Amino acid sequence: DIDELIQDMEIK
Amino acid sequence: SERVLSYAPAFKSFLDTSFFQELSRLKLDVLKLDSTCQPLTVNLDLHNIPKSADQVPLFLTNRSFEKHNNKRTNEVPLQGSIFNFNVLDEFKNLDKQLFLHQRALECWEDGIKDINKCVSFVIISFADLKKYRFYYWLGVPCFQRPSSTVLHVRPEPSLKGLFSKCQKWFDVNYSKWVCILDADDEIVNYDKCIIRKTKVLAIRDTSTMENVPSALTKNFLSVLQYDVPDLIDFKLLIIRQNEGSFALNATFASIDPQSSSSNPDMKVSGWERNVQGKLAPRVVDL
Repeated sequence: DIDELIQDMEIK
Repeated sequence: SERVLSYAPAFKSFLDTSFFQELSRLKLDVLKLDSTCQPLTVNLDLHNIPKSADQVPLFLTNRSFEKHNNKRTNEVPLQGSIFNFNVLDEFKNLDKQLFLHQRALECWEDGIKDINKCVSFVIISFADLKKYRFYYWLGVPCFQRPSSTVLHVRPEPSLKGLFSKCQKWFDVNYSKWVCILDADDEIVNYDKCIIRKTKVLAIRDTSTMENVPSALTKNFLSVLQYDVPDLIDFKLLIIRQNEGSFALNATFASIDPQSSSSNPDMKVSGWERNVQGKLAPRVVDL
């Protein structure tokens, strides 16, 4: 689930 | 012709396999803890930046964890730290803005005692030793204090002559990020009583982007403005060890300033963008 984790950690 | 100055990312990370190997050793040492924070040092080479890169690389290895006297001539030591989480959920849920903000506040506190110490970096990480996958995120706290301060700039050709003198001054003075002109037009260490009068500042720049200085410039300008609160117009030299140094006629300006004699706030940025150009962690498989 690498792609899912990275998406959840994206900030603004 | 008068522009609001914008900036380029200060560094790009490259963590060598040996860095993650050393991190693995570290984590196994503190397996029973929620997390640990350890000091790092990197020696920046501003003379050998790839022609295709946009800024100085941060090349991290097992040796970054150690107190090696391995610096080569002209290299600039940069201190930082790694904050390693033993649980992936904690890494994920860490409030990244608050965290980088606190790193900025430390740079600020260092910077007001010595302008040359207001720069650092941090790596947050999670090491999955089961899958041998390493998640990390480099942050370089770049701050504007007060958050309202911006800079108006326009090109200044006339100062092209000073560039090679600064280049050499910086080479020799490897621990310094800033220098200024004195009354005799010689380069000297930053001193607030002198720049107040001469109003010429040079910064060791880590970006190679044409006419766009590194975001670390904000750190130095913030300390400058704290030291000389009524400074308005001044000259800013952006010094690079290639042919791309440039000079600016600069003016401090403000957007939505806070009431005078309030505790000035700060605006902080500096998380590194990932493989997709997003503000998100990088991942490496060993």
